Amino acid sequence: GLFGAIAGFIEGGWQGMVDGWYGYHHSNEQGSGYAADKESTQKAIDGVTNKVNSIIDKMNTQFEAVGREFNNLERRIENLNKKMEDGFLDVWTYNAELLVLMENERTLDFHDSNVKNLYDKVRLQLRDNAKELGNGCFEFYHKCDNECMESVRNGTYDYPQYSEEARLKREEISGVRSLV
Amino acid sequence: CYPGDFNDYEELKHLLSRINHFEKIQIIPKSSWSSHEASLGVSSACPY
Repeated sequence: GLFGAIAGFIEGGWQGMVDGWYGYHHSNEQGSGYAADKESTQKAIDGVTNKVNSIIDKMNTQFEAVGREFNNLERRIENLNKKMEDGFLDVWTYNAELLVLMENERTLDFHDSNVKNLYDKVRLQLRDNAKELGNGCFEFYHKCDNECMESVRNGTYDYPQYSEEARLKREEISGVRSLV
Repeated sequence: CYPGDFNDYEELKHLLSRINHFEKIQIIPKSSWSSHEASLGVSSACPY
């Protein structure tokens, strides 16, 4: 939908990422593997949990109807009573539906940016050092092991440590050597 | 059981909604209706 990610360029979610809502998958000399981003799932849960309790709180003053008894020749205020309570019970039933319909749209879109903002986070760290492969995934120039994955995972990668390594690879898969 | 009508019944039931406990008390002792007769005040429509 709105933000571009879920059901977007990242075609399909993974069943293998069991521990959390968004996360990482890597592939290197040592292993392959999935790893949920807890930090940012835990932040998304905070926000959904708050949404759920938001509603609950908002409908404790909602219209309570205790009944009234009515006569044979009071028929037309008996009705007035019935028109009212049926009235309010329609107005609050509408409200409770529409709010859900509205919050559900907002919630599914909340995940949609959650994912994308993660990706763009990874992207802004790894710059020239990696290829944007265009399907949710990056391949590095410099070859990056497990300890170095973590840094990307926990957002403290170091560009100017693998620079040469990487830009020796850029330098060459640019066919620039091929003139000597 | 005896046929009749309870005047302003529903308005009573309204008050009755807002009550939690009654304490029945005696105000006009049946015994003390000396001139007239109370004991002879029954009906087949309200049997026991």
